[PDB]
Amino acid sequence: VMYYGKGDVFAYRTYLKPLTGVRTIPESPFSGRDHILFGVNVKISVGGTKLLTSFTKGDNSLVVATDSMKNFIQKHLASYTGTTIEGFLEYVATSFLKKYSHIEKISLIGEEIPFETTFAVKNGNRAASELVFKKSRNEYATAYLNMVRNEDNTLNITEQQSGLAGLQLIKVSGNSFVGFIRDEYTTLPEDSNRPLFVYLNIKWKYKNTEDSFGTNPENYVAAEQIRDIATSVFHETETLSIQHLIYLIGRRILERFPQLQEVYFESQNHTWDKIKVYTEPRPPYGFQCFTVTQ
Amino acid sequence: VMYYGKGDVFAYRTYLKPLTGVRTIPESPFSGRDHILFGVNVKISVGGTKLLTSFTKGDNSLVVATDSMKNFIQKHLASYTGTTIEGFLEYVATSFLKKYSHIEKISLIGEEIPFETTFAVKNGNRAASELVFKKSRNEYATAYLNMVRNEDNTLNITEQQSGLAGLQLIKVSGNSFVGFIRDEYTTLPEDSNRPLFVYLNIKWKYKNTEDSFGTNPENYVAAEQIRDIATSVFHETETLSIQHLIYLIGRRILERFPQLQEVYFESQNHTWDKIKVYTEPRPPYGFQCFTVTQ
Amino acid sequence: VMYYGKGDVFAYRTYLKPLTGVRTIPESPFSGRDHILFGVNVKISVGGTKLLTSFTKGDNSLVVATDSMKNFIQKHLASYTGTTIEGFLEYVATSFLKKYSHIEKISLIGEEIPFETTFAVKNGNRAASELVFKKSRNEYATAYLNMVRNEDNTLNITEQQSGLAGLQLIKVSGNSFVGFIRDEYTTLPEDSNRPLFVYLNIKWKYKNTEDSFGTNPENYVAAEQIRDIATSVFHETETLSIQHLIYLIGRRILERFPQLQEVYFESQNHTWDKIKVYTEPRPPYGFQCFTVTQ
Amino acid sequence: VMYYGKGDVFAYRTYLKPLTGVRTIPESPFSGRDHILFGVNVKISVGGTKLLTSFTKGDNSLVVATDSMKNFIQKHLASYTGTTIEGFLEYVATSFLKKYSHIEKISLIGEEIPFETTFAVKNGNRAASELVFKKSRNEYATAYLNMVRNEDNTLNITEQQSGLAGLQLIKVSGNSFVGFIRDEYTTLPEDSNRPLFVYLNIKWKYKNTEDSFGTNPENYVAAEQIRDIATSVFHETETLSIQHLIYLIGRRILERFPQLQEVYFESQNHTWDKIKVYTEPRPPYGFQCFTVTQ
Ligand SMILES: O=c1[nH]c(=O)c2nn[nH]c2[nH]1
Ligand SMILES: O=c1[nH]c(=O)c2nn[nH]c2[nH]1
Ligand SMILES: O=c1[nH]c(=O)c2nn[nH]c2[nH]1
Ligand SMILES: O=c1[nH]c(=O)c2nn[nH]c2[nH]1
Ligand SMILES: [Cl-]
Ligand SMILES: [Cl-]
Ligand SMILES: [Cl-]
Ligand SMILES: [Cl-]
Repeated sequence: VMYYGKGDVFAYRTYLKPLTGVRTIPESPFSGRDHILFGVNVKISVGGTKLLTSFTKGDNSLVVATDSMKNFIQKHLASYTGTTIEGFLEYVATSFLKKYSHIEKISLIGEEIPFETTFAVKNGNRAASELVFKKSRNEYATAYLNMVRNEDNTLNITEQQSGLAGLQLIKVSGNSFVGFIRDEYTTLPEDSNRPLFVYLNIKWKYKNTEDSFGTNPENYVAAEQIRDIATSVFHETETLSIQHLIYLIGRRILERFPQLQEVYFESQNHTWDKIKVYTEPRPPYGFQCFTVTQ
Repeated sequence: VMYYGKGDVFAYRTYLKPLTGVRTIPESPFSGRDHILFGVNVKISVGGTKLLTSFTKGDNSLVVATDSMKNFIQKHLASYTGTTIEGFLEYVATSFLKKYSHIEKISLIGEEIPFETTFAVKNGNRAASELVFKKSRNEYATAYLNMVRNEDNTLNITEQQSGLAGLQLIKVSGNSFVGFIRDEYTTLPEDSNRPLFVYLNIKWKYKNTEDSFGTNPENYVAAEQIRDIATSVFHETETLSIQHLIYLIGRRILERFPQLQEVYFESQNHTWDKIKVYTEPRPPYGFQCFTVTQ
Repeated sequence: VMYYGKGDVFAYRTYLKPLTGVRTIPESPFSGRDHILFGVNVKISVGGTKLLTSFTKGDNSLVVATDSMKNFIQKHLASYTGTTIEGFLEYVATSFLKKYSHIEKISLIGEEIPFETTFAVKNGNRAASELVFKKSRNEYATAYLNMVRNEDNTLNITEQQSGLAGLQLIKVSGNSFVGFIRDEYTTLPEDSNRPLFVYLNIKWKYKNTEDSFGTNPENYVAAEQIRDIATSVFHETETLSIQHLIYLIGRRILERFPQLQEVYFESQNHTWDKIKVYTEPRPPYGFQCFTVTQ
Repeated sequence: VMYYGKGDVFAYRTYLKPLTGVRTIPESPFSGRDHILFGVNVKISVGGTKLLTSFTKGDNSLVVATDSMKNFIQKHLASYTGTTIEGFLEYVATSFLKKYSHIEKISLIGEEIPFETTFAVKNGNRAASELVFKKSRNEYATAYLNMVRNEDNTLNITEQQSGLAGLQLIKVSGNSFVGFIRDEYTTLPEDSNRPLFVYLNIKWKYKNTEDSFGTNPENYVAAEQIRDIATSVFHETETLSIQHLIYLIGRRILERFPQLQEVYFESQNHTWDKIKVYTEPRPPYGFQCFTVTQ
């Protein structure tokens, strides 16, 4: 391995081009993003065989300073004319490889920094503020992009993934976990009605990478919509396990978005202990990792 | 000082008596709490001169185990018939001092563990779920109560305070900070239009402690309403400083809620640096502490 | 309440004047600090009736910018000729009140950012490096100072306190907790031999505040010595409770340091659950608070 | 992907068999581990085609409860007769695959929970305590193991890696970063003498995975020794970049330990800003990733 880069490149932009013209689904009222306030946390990694001597000899001649990568990202958020974090990453990646010919590969991660609307009274009525926003520490959208320079100096995207991270959902009833193996290592009682509490990280990949950019917004899959599918399916389902639940969420996602190739889940179990009153469990947490494919 | 107790006593209760019959204000649509899911994090501290030898001699005869305090709190959440965290603390405090005659003082802190509603499609339409909730890591209500046993075994509340913690608000324009002292220690440029980003912790005290319990809900002051006042005032105000803003929020709170005696602010400045694009500042943060009284 | 200021003012200084000539005690090898690297996290709070209109009118005329306070602290670390965090706080406080006549009160907290020595080899001989240090996230020294301007314009230290924070000690055997109250709320079994795990925060006050500055190092009480006293007493004692333990630690501190007036403890219980193998408990933690006086 | 398991399985064992007979090197005083206290944080992931219906049909028949996996790990720590985290992972993995024939693959991560020795005095003499230990939140050893069941029912380790995580080192002088690319995105000044502050995560792989277990202790590579090599090389080197430094650390490690096949570095740059006094930078951090092979 041989890479270097910059992490935690925060950048906040006001009045990005709004996202509109999206295609709706029954589970979600989502109809676009105002983009009055747009924040992203970017990580950039770069590689290339010409970087070897920066390690083996301490030769910095071909080293783009990581501070300069930070400047690069922040400047490009100012000039970005698109509507999605996915499109922003492509803009940065393409621009970076065009600028720095000795770099052979670039990886980017972008995490939304979410803000929520607030309300204010003005001119006699209470309404959504166009000025004041609440920083949210709950779920957030993510995007990943990897781009390579080929021998002929053409650029190719080699991997793209979008996601939703930090979703924490508890369903107070209508969940069971029974029928599991009962042997000499088992002390967990069967439970026909538990308040299942899951952490969900959901990632999806498009059949066609272009659909991720938002340039034809009707083909874009919004994290907001994925969130609403997850909550609806959780509500609808008499769950038999977390495994059972996330398969069903995945199937619904792929049904609602035929342009997707696959969905990947990372879930954690944080269900409370019963002492109706419950309390926090000991630290160990179950987890599940599962891919659903078209 | 001589106290001991238990912290991080999480307790989650389903179907607490709903809070309704509240008195509305223009800034807030708040009309009550469903209490399908009610979570609280309690810290309990107890004192009394009869605890001395548990320190000086290692004599545990009069020691209520802190583990037993945790059991006490969780059991009382199960039996609580009221509608507010403030009332829960009074219930716990009175009960504890009645049980344990050698304890002279008890302090309680209760922090709301907030959950947000989610949507689900059932029977043809999308509607708020009565089963699935989203755990929120954003702002949360707080309550504080101290109670003492007098010589005649009567119990008195000696301090009560309610609050709202973890409110993080950014206003993208309509904020200035100019005219401050410019001397040999000053490098901060004057700024006629900054995206002021404040953390707010707001605490209020009632003229009549009975009003905090929710037994006559029309006299209760809800953290939700306080939150909505803060966002409204922030929006309305061409801020001149954080100091200026929190005084105005305080004045409005006291105007809307004549039954309050005072409001106390702890604010922090987390305003982004301009590189329109902004980024995270260095770690040092400004803060302000201010009390507004009727 | 009416204060404002700056928190998380990190400042790192190289080659501070070394602390030397400290009176040693049996429990500790500590004799001083080389101060090749000296890190502090400072919080400054200031008050004064002349600050009122900065809140009530948005008048910034007598506002020292919190950014400027940060500059003030960092510039004074560069000029500081003393040898302790306690002395540094006094230097900053006195200087600030001398500079800004409209300020009546200043409160300072200083937390050590600790660094540990590392090994390097020269001529086949391994010894402590004078260049490379390890940043520690374990225990750290603290200092507190409050200074006020009197009506006759004299300056007075109204409160001073030193401390040790973040000490986490586990004793694998030789600890009991038995004989506590057993009633309807008690589920905790008696334990004649538990691996007591305590978090300790220890704070001391001097009879004479001048002794805290270290200008006469024979009278200075180092956090390192307090640490070594705590571990020695823990080792020596068949503990009967945390309450029992911290009283004995306090007595030993006051015996070793007659120049101290009091020692104040804040302890927490994080003892593992037994399944010899143990595991982490549920989140609730016991705590104790106790002052021992000379 | 199709896996599930348990994370944050903390387990603390007293009086594990001591690690003895480790070959000492000039950079380090390390000669073994007393293992009076032995703490590990384990993550277990398992897979197999037969787990499919637990996802697709909600069939729990072949589900080992994640709670049971926790029980399995903790019971095996109790019976483990070896001397290393690496060996413990092998013990758990082999045991688990022997028990559960429907499981085709198991991945294990083990992270040391480190404790440090403390001092105690008896009859006027200070020595290391055999009873009281200090929990450390600084650097810690890691181990990774992946094991699979083949078609002929033999078991095979497919991946093994050891490591040192959480090392934070600052060298106060003797570091430069100059000669990097200066173009339209470069604002970083060259620095001929910076107080380079690096976070290091170092991982190594053995030529023979058997050497990782410690059964032949002369071939075991201790994380403590890797730490002391890293600090020695940092001290000795006039660093030209972090890239330059980690290459040299890697080369020294492979020189000292011919039984190793590779060393992999993940570093981060956290160097302070100069205001001699320095302060914390803005959040963005540089990072470097490099593999040195034998
Ligand atoms: O949904 C669940 N899946 C599991 O694998 C499991 N194991 N314990 N509890 C569990 N719950
Ligand atoms: O609102 C503000 N108040 C202050 O006191 C201050 N100081 N620097 N910036 C500031 N902003
Ligand atoms: O040392 C202890 N003190 C206490 O007060 C306590 N309560 N539960 N366990 C305890 N241990
Ligand atoms: O050691 C460094 N490597 C880098 O790549 C770099 N970029 N900015 N500063 C840096 N320092
Ligand atoms: Cl689970
Ligand atoms: Cl400020
Ligand atoms: Cl306790
Ligand atoms: Cl860097």
